[PDB]
Amino acid sequence: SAIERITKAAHLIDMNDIIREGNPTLRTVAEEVTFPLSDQEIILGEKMMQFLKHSQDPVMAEKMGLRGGVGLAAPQLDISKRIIAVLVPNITPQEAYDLEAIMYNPKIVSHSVQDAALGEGEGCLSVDRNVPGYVVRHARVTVDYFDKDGEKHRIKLKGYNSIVVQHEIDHINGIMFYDRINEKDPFAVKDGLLIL
Ligand SMILES: O=CN(O)C[C@@H](CC1CCCC1)C(=O)N1NCCC[C@H]1C(=O)Nc1ccccn1
Ligand code: NI
Repeated sequence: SAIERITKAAHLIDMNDIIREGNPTLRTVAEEVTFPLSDQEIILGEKMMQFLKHSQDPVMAEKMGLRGGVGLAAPQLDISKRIIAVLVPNITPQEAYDLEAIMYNPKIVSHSVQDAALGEGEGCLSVDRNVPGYVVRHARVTVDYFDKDGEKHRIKLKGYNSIVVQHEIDHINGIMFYDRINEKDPFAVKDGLLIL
């Protein structure tokens, strides 16, 4: 299985572990994890974060053939579990990362009326092509999740962090970024939509 393969001590996640469009796992609703977590579920989250860090190191990324990424969801590894990792760099920054988290069973429990979209659109490590347009999301979200120790966290996100976490939560619900582009005018700006 993918989880057995990926959670070996020696394994480094790379693009050959990341499934692409067409694989039905990307369109399936992922299963909640139960607590306590298995060792494999803990290691998996750690391996996903290690992938993100490798992908943001230009030297390592070049050596491993990685596309640089800011989030990853377990279904993208063919693992239908509600586990995500997010690593959003800060834009000379005092700290490297705006947000660094491995989240188990993440859930949006509140959201703003205002919407938001990245001005440059979105891409996805599972999508080997460009789809232009504003990916319409909630501007701000309150997210509950559990950490690898089983502790519950409630966080509030805005800006880029909010977008990234919603992209990954979509993956665990079988949703892809282009599902949220307006089919009639990909660059429409509706009332209450904040373009970032
Ligand atoms: O499910 C998760 N994914 O599909 C990986 C995606 C997640 C983000 C896309 C937009 C919102 C969340 C991802 O990270 N990207 N999209 C594919 C290739 C580019 C890459 C990216 O934005 N890279 C980046 C940006 C700034 C700094 C460093 N790297
Ligand atoms: Ni994606």
